[PDB]
Amino acid sequence: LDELKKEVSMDDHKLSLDELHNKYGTDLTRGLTNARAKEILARDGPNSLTPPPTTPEWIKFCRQLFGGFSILLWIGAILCFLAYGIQAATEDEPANDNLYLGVVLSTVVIVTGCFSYYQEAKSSRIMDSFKNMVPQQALVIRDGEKSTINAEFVVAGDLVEVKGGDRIPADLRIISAHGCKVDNSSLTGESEPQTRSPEFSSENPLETRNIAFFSTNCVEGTARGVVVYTGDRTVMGRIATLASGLEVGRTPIAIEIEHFIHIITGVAVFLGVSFFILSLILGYSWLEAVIFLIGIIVANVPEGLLATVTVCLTLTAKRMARKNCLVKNLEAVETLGSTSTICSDKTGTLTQNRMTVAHMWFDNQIHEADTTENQSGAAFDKTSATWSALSRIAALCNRAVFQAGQDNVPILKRSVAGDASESALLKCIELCCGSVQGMRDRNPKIVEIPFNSTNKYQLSIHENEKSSESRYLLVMKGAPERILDRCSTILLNGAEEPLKEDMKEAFQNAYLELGGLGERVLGFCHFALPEDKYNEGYPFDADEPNFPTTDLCFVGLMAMIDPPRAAVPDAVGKCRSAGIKVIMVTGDHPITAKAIAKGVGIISEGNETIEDIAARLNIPIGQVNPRDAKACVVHGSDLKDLSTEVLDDILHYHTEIVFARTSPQQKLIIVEGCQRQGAIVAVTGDGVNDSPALKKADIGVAMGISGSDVSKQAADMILLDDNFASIVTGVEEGRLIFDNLKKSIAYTLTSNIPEITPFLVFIIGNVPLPLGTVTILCIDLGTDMVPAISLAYEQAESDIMKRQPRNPKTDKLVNERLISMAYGQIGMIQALGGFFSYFVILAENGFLPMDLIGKRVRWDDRWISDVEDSFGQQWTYEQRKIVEFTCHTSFFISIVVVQWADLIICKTRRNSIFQQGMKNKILIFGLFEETALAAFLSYCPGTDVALRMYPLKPSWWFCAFPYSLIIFLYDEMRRFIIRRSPGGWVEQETYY
Amino acid sequence: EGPDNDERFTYDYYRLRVVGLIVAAVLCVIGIIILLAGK
Amino acid sequence: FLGRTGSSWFKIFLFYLIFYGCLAGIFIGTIQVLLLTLSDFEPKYQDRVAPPGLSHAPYAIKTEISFSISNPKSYESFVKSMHKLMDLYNESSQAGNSPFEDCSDTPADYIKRGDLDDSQGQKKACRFSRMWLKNCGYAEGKPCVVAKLNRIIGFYPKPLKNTTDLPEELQANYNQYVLPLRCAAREKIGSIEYFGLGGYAGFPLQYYPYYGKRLQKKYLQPLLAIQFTNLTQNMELRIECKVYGENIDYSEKDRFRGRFEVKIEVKS
Ligand SMILES: *[C@@H]1O[C@H](CO)[C@@H](O[C@@H]2O[C@H](CO)[C@@H](O)[C@H](O)[C@H]2NC(C)=O)[C@H](O)[C@H]1NC(C)=O
Ligand SMILES: CC(C)CCC[C@@H](C)[C@H]1CC[C@H]2[C@@H]3CC=C4C[C@@H](O)CC[C@]4(C)[C@H]3CC[C@]12C
Ligand SMILES: *[C@@H]1O[C@H](CO)[C@@H](O)[C@H](O)[C@H]1NC(C)=O
Ligand SMILES: [K+]
Ligand SMILES: [Mg+2]
Ligand SMILES: [Tl+]
Ligand SMILES: [Tl+]
Repeated sequence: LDELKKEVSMDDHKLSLDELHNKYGTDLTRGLTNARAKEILARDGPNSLTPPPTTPEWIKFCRQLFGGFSILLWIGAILCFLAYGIQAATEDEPANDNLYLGVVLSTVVIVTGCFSYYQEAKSSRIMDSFKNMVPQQALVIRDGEKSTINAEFVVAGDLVEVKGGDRIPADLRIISAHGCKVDNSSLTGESEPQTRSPEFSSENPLETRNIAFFSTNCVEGTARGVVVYTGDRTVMGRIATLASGLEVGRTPIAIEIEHFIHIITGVAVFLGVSFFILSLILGYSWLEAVIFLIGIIVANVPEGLLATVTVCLTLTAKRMARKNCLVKNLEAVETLGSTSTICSDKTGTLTQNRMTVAHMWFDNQIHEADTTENQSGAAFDKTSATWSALSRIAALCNRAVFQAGQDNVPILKRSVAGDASESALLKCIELCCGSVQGMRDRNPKIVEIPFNSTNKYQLSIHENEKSSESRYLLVMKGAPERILDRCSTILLNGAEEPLKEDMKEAFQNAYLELGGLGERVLGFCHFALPEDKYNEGYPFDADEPNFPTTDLCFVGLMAMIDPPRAAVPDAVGKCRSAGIKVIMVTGDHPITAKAIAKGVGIISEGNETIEDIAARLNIPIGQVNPRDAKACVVHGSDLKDLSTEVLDDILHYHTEIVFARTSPQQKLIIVEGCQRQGAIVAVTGDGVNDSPALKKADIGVAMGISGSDVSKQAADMILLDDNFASIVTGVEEGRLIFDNLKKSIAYTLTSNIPEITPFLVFIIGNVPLPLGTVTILCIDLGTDMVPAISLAYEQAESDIMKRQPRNPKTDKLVNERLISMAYGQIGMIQALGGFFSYFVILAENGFLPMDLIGKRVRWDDRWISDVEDSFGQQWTYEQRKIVEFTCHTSFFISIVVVQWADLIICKTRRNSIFQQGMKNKILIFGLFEETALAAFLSYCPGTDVALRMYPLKPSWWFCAFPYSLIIFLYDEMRRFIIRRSPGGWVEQETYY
Repeated sequence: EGPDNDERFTYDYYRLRVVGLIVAAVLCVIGIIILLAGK
Repeated sequence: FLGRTGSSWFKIFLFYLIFYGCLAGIFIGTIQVLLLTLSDFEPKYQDRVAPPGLSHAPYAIKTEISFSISNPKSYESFVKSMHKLMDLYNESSQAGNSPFEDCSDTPADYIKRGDLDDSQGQKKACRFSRMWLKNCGYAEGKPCVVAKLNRIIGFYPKPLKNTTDLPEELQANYNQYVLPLRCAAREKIGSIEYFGLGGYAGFPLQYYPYYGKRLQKKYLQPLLAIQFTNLTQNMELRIECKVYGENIDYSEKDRFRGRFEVKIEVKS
């Protein structure tokens, strides 16, 4: 469906103005007829974007109500009402058991539904942001007259007019223009104004001057044009549809959840029906056969687990909110940890998005300035008298000014009225020479010649601030070579000197080096005009050369670039040390893209492209073995004629990849290419041209300050302070939460065994029921909750940023090793500790373990109010039941006591508690509150009716203590083996 | 005692409940203290 | 295979065999020590049987015994359980001076055979003739229910003293030696008739205290036969038999705590 939109567009900028009118039945001068425009409206439809059909929240909520655990809990809830119905008909049961348990279980499903619904959130308003880029109104020429109309009423063929400050209402063929410049950052991510004129200037319509696009704005001048595309058919309207239309897809974390749901659901249905038939064979009435099944359901399903996961995710997202990293989708909290490839935009993401002075060439020396936002570098020069001469030209031969009321904000961050290069120079001098306004007050400008297309220079004449002179100084800047052809002397370390071929060659060298760094280079020179030839009232003519512009003194060079953000180089290296592959994907030109790649460490030192090898060896590129080149730089124009299989080979064959001059669909294609190889991919960006890629990414991260509204709609995560170091933190947090989820899951599952085994022995042994159904829910929904959550606050056991990204095909959240430990080893020890306390309670009340076998028949018989114990005493029905429920209560408390040790062992997968310590305060809180809850549930009056919880005698609490301790020792010995031999036996069997 | 051994079939479940609830409360307070050591 | 290789499948079996073996051996060990802390003659706790339960022979479907007099197999179900109990009180079962003893044919005081020790043989229990149960196949019309006080080791059932007012106000009040049992329904549409030891409507105190199964096997607890020769027919009659005493109490939950709940209906 969207495969059409993933392709490069076709256009009609090649046609003549006249020819273009024939195609759209239009007038170049009079414009369309009121009738013809209305006709075309009904024909083509409105100049608007329609949002894609969404899934209502209704269906979204209910889709969770049927996912493995909820299905089993539904079967339980209904099976409760089943047994209740069968009762209400047969023998009038005045009880509330099956009825209430059926109500409780149905509530558990609904509430669990809210948790998973909260986790599976999708806040997407892509198409809405795009719609915000179409103006409310447009100016059209109809019947030879200009009028404002609803922009939706704009059709292909009419004559539109735009001017500085307004949004392009539709894709236009420029037919007339006067000084028109446009901001195409929507399509390129670059905000430098692009001229628009009627002349065709490139075969590529996205590069030609005679096309203006919807989603962009006119920055200055005026233009008229013929509408060629409207609504969804515009270049960026298609990007809108592509972006808004892209299928979301399941996250890595989501896939893991479903996976263990299958496992646990599997064992649940297995043991469920395996013992349902095992009971009927033993001659159990279907009346009972279902009651046992309900218990089996409740025992096997970890009722509180899915909600635990959600809370652990939420708590991890809260910590990241506190580092200026907003998470829109709870699952995106983990994806960053599983990320193996980052596709990053350059401008406004890796870079500050601001032309900044990078180097200066004066005194036959290359000086480097500090490009960082917060200025974390050092000085270059202050002493040289040459510097002050260059500094003066940079301030004086400059027409840029700071906007009013910025004195509060830092120099480099403040808004400037002017072109990017003049702003850069302004901020450079203001920083290291103080107020520039002061320099422009001490040296009043009397005449100037602003930068001309033809002159290729800008000159200014000022009254020298010096009192002993107060004469006229000439300054000029422009193209380095043009400035050179106008110089005779060079200000070396203070004093001038003739411009010999020697210094002239050093100039060329300096010029070539700075240009090689991808930096824009300017020349600077001045000339102190002779006093006798220029009186204090001498008039200077700016129109006609009234003053010399030759034999001037060359002062120096200055170079500039849109520099990396301070934290970016280090963040890139850190991603790469964690084994994450970092690719650059930018709409910017290749020379600039490549230079920043080396600056931030995308391309490491020494690595070459095929073009680099060819130039170094002075040989044809076809003569170069492409396998000798680990780095590559792909232009979008070449990308366009490559198949995906060939794109896949590029991705496979290079470690250091730069995709430059890419369109928005091309970014999507590169992302998909990476994913196709089985990689989890993150995208980082800030422009509307990142929207499709951000949507398709497993996780999209947008910049918060510099980011466009669209990009932040398309993302899963926002960096609110533009701190790229947050990606590094995000991946670290993502890995940590992945491990801690394992700990929390094992902990929760472990207590399933002591809830399952009592029901089994109840059938096979014919003893009184050791633990009840209600009692199970008091564990999974009550006591285990806070402890399970607390594992989310566990510190790393080792340097997680030192390991490679997990293999999502092999490294699962819940594997066989977890089940073996939780179900086969620790849970089994917990089961016994439960049974022990059960036998203790009964034996101390007169029913010794031996006489318990095959007694349930008489025990449950409501009409036998005289059962004989081991000592020959006789018990009524309600009397023995009180002891039985007291058994449920102590078995319950036994679970809590054995979960104490389990909580401590689940703390660490490898390390010892004596190494990791007990610095998790939430965990300790869990221990205290868990025990408080259990005690309250046993001793609070009335709980014997609502939950069948009975007061325990002090000695009862200590039954499971020896089992709780064996768990601690056992797991500590086991992990001691793991560490002592990384070989594999204990490791490959039990290492979560 | 002999025929007056009524105490043999008696248990102070009332005190046990009072003590049990005291303990539960104090464990609840202790937990808050440790948690609130930083929020 | 599914998971691993044969070598791995073996090792995982050798482990869980030794592992579960140890766990079973430990579980058994903790059961040993538990038993080691317990007496053979007396349970550690008795507060959960404390107030004695009162149970009868007619096995009630739901605290009810409804049947038809004009039908044979209508009551043959209740006669099965009635027989089961009384079959134990046979004279052939009580033979010789061992381990039985002839006790007062009239309600007497308690009998202490020492302590709950094995320092003596089987503590000798009082004989009880089912022949003390006058009038009661059993009552084919108007049932002859048999009551019973639940056995509790070392329990001395103490009758109420005639200090103040009483339900069966002072009638045949053998204050010193009889634990009374008065059945009731207002709703007085019946005819209560009690049979027992010495002809009294109670339990003779000479059968106490019970020394337990280990120290007193073949021991016999006193019975109290109750006959309802009601002149009514074809209606559910809720009859409650209540025992009175210092050590006797009741509960709204446990409807068998020192009392009966019988729903007789001679639907004939
Ligand atoms: C306990 O006493 C009952 C009294 O009914 C015995 O029942 C006797 O059963 C036999 C054989 O079935 C009959 O011939 C008699 O008529 C019954 N009564 C009597 C008085 O002998 C019953 O057998 C006795 N049980 C034991 C174990 O001795
Ligand atoms: C109540 C009692 C009788 C039930 C005992 C169940 C035992 C036999 C179960 C419980 C947990 C189970 C193990 C759980 C995990 C694994 C790892 C997997 O890669 C192979 C199977 C294996 C090794 C299972 C084998 C059987 C097992 C040990
Ligand atoms: C009980 O049986 C006796 C004979 O043993 C008889 O005289 C008497 O009438 C019976 N009593 C009743 C109330 O039927
Ligand atoms: K995404
Ligand atoms: Mg950008
Ligand atoms: Tl469970
Ligand atoms: Tl659990």
